[PDB]
Amino acid sequence: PTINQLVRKGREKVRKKSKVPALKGAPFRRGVCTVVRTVTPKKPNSALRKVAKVRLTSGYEVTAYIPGEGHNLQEHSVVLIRGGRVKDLPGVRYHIVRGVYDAAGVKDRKKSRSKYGTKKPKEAA
Amino acid sequence: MLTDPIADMLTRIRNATRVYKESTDVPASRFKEEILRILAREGFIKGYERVDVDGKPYLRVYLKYGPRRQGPDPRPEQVIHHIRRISKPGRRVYVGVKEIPRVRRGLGIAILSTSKGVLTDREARKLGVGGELICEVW
RNA sequence: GGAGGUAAAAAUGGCAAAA
RNA sequence: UUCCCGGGCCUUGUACACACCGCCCGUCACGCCAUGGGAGCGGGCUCUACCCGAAGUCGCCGGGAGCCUACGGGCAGGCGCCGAGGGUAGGGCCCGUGACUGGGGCGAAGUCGUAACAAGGUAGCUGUACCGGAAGGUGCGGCUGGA
RNA sequence: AGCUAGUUGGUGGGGUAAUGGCCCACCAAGGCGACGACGGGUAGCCGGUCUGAGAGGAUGGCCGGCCACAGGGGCACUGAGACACGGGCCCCACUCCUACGGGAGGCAGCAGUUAGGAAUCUUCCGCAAUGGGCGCAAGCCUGACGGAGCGACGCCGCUUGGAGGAAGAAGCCCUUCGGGGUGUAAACUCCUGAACCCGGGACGAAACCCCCGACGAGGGGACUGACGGUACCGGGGUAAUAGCGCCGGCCAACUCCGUGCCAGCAGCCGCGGUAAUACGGAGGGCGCGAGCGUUACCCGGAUUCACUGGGCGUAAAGGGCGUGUAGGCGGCCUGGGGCGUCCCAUGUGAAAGACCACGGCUCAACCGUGGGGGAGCGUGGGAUACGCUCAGGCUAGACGGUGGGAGAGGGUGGUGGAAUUCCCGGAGUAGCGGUGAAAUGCGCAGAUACCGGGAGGAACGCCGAUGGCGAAGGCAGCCACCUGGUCCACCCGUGACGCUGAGGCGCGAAAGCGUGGGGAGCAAACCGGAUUAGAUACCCGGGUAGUCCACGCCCUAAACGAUGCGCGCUAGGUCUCUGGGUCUCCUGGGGGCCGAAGCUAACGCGUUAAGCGCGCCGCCUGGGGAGUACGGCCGCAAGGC
Ligand SMILES: NC[C@@H]1O[C@H](O[C@H]2[C@@H](O)[C@H](O[C@@H]3[C@@H](O)[C@H](N)C[C@H](N)[C@H]3O[C@H]3O[C@H](CO)[C@@H](O)[C@H](O)[C@H]3N)O[C@@H]2CO)[C@H](N)[C@@H](O)[C@@H]1O
Ligand SMILES: [Mg+2]
Ligand SMILES: [Mg+2]
Ligand SMILES: [Mg+2]
Ligand SMILES: [Mg+2]
Ligand SMILES: [Mg+2]
Ligand SMILES: [Mg+2]
Ligand SMILES: [Mg+2]
Ligand SMILES: [Mg+2]
Ligand SMILES: [Mg+2]
Ligand SMILES: [Mg+2]
Ligand SMILES: [Mg+2]
Ligand SMILES: [Mg+2]
Ligand SMILES: [Mg+2]
Ligand SMILES: [Mg+2]
Ligand SMILES: [Mg+2]
Ligand SMILES: [Mg+2]
Ligand SMILES: [Mg+2]
Ligand SMILES: [Mg+2]
Ligand SMILES: [Mg+2]
Ligand SMILES: [Mg+2]
Ligand SMILES: [Mg+2]
Ligand SMILES: [Mg+2]
Ligand SMILES: [Mg+2]
Ligand SMILES: [Mg+2]
Ligand SMILES: [Mg+2]
Ligand SMILES: [Mg+2]
Ligand SMILES: [Mg+2]
Ligand SMILES: [Mg+2]
Ligand SMILES: [Mg+2]
Ligand SMILES: [Mg+2]
Ligand SMILES: [Mg+2]
Ligand SMILES: [Mg+2]
Ligand SMILES: [Mg+2]
Ligand SMILES: [Mg+2]
Ligand SMILES: [Mg+2]
Ligand SMILES: [Mg+2]
Ligand SMILES: [Mg+2]
Ligand SMILES: [Mg+2]
Ligand SMILES: [Mg+2]
Ligand SMILES: [Mg+2]
Ligand SMILES: [Mg+2]
Ligand SMILES: [Mg+2]
Ligand SMILES: [Mg+2]
Ligand SMILES: [Mg+2]
Ligand SMILES: [Mg+2]
Ligand SMILES: [Mg+2]
Ligand SMILES: [Mg+2]
Ligand SMILES: [Mg+2]
Ligand SMILES: [Mg+2]
Ligand SMILES: [Mg+2]
Ligand SMILES: [Mg+2]
Ligand SMILES: [Mg+2]
Ligand SMILES: [Mg+2]
Ligand SMILES: [Mg+2]
Ligand SMILES: [Mg+2]
Ligand SMILES: [Mg+2]
Ligand SMILES: [Mg+2]
Repeated sequence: PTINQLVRKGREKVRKKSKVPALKGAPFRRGVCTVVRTVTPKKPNSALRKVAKVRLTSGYEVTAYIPGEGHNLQEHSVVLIRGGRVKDLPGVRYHIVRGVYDAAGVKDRKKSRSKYGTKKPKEAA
Repeated sequence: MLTDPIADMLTRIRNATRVYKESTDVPASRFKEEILRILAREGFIKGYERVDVDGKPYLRVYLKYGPRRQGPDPRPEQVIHHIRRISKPGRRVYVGVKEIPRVRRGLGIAILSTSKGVLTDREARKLGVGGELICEVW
């Protein structure tokens, strides 16, 4: 455009949108479980991913993904929200941390224990 | 209507260098004649003279080129590779002595109009004046 | 010899996939 | 050698390229989500007009009536304007909610048809108008993104 | 998109330390706004901080400067100073004590609680330092401060040994079993010595005070340390925690087993459905280390908001076209000013931070000193090339004059023929139309085909073209009137009058709407007859609005050259339309094809640019949802912006 149009209209900034509405963008958010179930994936895959709708402290109600192998989630379990979405799951844009709440960590996990909240085992090794 | 007689003149030269014409007639004004004086000092042209066309004064500028290269596309190397007006009338550009560009790391020339006449980047840095940066040539 | 210039027919093919 | 089946060369068109046994459009059925309309209901902020209006500054009175150390003075006190705030009534914005409803997005293989892409078997697209379960069809005019 | 009652100005008062509608009476009717008032949302602002090559983008946590609040709101008193955090009065909310009538309180001070939350500490020591209030002083107060404690929260420093050591133990992993890998790694042998035990032990402290000198200068003397017996110094002395992420590509590091689109991984592309270096485990390896990852946010990459530094023929994007307001921009010459602009000096730009040197903690982090400049803004002085302004002048831009030239340019009125349909007369028969083929339909009530006459509407064959005209949509028989635009010659007059153009304004095919007129042909809808599985379609026979006129609306488009307007510049060849000439040929405008240089991603453009430049406007920023919904304006409605 011309120089004179730049002092009239000006340049517009992008002003991006948060993919995570976690109330001021807090890193974590406590919530209580209400349902614990499985949801079929998108068209290029097929499995049964374990999910849970959670009623956080902000008054909303969203779906979260349960990672790992095996868990302990019921209709009345407290849990912590991580953040990050699942590509094959529609409407699921949050993750569940494991280890310190009524949601335990993946037991019999040996490689990545920081994620999936498994504590250090000592079996003479 | 000639919104910019200076930038038009710079393109009357650019339309001639790409076809290797002997000369080009541009309209006359003393400010653009003063630009041709600096253009002959650094050696981009062979000169100019005040000619008369249809009773009106024009400036017949004698262009300068390189030697005929060997191999395909025997067009000689341009003496003037790039030339364009900086201080356009829609966007005036005024600079001091500290804000003078290193045109082609000094291999080029930055012509500018100052209070002590129209000079180039070297002598304007020596005199220490600065002003309206007209054009860059390299 | 440069233009204007000839239709009776007949639908469909599960999703996803190699250096 | 006009026609059916297969094949070779040249060319044209193409949205096809596990390549027409290709692709792809729309309605309907199911599930989830967000959003608009909606008899209305609720909430927050704000504006206007009036009624009441505490403290207090300021302005009169200080008298049939008080206290005061100098008194054609002071203090208490009475009144008046303004006034936080409360109320009554009507509006302006925003938000939540509501039976029901309109279209939309998403969801590996459900139904109905063949619209487009090969002259897609009615050249296609288009602005408008009318009709039809639906892609769509047709009328008038226009475009080459077709001969 | 309009706002304004103390709203804007005046006069006189009130009030203040002080100007002021700050407040009050009277008068005038003004003030603000696309340069974005008014309203809505959000937010303390800065030095600086983070990023970035830079320009910029983001941010305002610690420290420092300014403002504003002390549960919410108002108000004054005191006083140099307050509308006052630990002062006063009153209302609301809340807590507590009551003998019930009326009282007490205000952590956003230091700690500590509760509640919220992903999450943030000690109800510690001391006035020894520095600083503050009071006091002549002695001295008192100081949760300011100096310190200590909690927390890998961040940066920095250090440890978990070091040197030897097998042709290379055991375990474990892979194996084409011959071997290869962990791996000098361990064990083992020397040496050093974190932690710990013992002794010593501070700097921060010198003044205020006292003595001589006059309680002055000057000199001398004494007292005091929370941190803390802590740092540190000397002697002795122990082999003394390693963990986290990754290993398909981006991206550095591969083999085995398990599982079989299950379980599962995932930031993007994507892996898994029987032999997976992408899942799970094991071995090995790579990266980093008291840390390693993850999630959330900011900048980068992103030249995907492009001033540096982008684009619009076909990828998203040129407004449908024109006229024109504000605005932006402006030809050649010469003077006056010096506003932009440039230079020199001066002042300011606090300090800290940042940059560079030298130092202090045994190094660094941290800290001390010193130096160097910013940008901006105020003042004085100078320069005048360019922009700006004033004045004189010019003609190449633009406009006019004289005389011609073409054209379906527009509006109004009149008119000509051919053809279709219908009516009438004649003559004339058994079929005509229709299709790919048939049927519906018309026809012995006399059809088709032929002749003659009449009515009525619409469109103008041949000329006619790859043609012309207009700004666009668009415009075609003929005549005349009214009228616009344009081209050439002469170079006569004016003399910079110029280009673009937000808003506004006018035009705007077809379809549609209103009122009236008209209706031959055609023809949405609709009804038949065929086709087909079905036909709401293609094909056929009928057929109403509409198509046509006058006036008023609607304002869309593949409104297309999918290319905005004006000007200057860069080889030509060739077809045609239309002026002028010393009409061979030259020269001016208009429509086309091919093509130099050049541009583009290619197709392609190429003096009718998509080339090289300048001025201005519109517009684009992944696809869908969607030109949808709400709000606003327009419209009779359909609907449009
Ligand atoms: N996706 C954009 C829109 O999709 C619409 O189409 C939507 C539906 O009409 C369409 O439905 C199709 C149906 O056409 C077709 N005949 C059968 C097919 N299984 C359906 O598919 C749908 O439904 C199945 C489950 O029933 C889902 O698992 C699947 O993801 C979904 N595509 O699937 C689409 C949703 O994915 C229209 N085409 C139009 O509005 C537009 O294209
Ligand atoms: Mg240099
Ligand atoms: Mg079917
Ligand atoms: Mg698949
Ligand atoms: Mg052959
Ligand atoms: Mg072929
Ligand atoms: Mg097919
Ligand atoms: Mg008296
Ligand atoms: Mg008296
Ligand atoms: Mg509602
Ligand atoms: Mg609602
Ligand atoms: Mg709904
Ligand atoms: Mg399914
Ligand atoms: Mg079709
Ligand atoms: Mg078809
Ligand atoms: Mg078709
Ligand atoms: Mg149509
Ligand atoms: Mg129809
Ligand atoms: Mg705030
Ligand atoms: Mg950058
Ligand atoms: Mg409080
Ligand atoms: Mg207090
Ligand atoms: Mg808590
Ligand atoms: Mg002290
Ligand atoms: Mg003191
Ligand atoms: Mg071994
Ligand atoms: Mg000491
Ligand atoms: Mg020692
Ligand atoms: Mg690698
Ligand atoms: Mg396997
Ligand atoms: Mg592997
Ligand atoms: Mg693995
Ligand atoms: Mg991986
Ligand atoms: Mg950027
Ligand atoms: Mg970024
Ligand atoms: Mg730019
Ligand atoms: Mg771009
Ligand atoms: Mg397209
Ligand atoms: Mg496009
Ligand atoms: Mg256009
Ligand atoms: Mg357009
Ligand atoms: Mg000028
Ligand atoms: Mg000046
Ligand atoms: Mg400073
Ligand atoms: Mg003049
Ligand atoms: Mg003349
Ligand atoms: Mg104009
Ligand atoms: Mg119209
Ligand atoms: Mg019409
Ligand atoms: Mg009508
Ligand atoms: Mg008909
Ligand atoms: Mg059929
Ligand atoms: Mg018909
Ligand atoms: Mg066109
Ligand atoms: Mg020409
Ligand atoms: Mg060409
Ligand atoms: Mg324009
Ligand atoms: Mg529309």
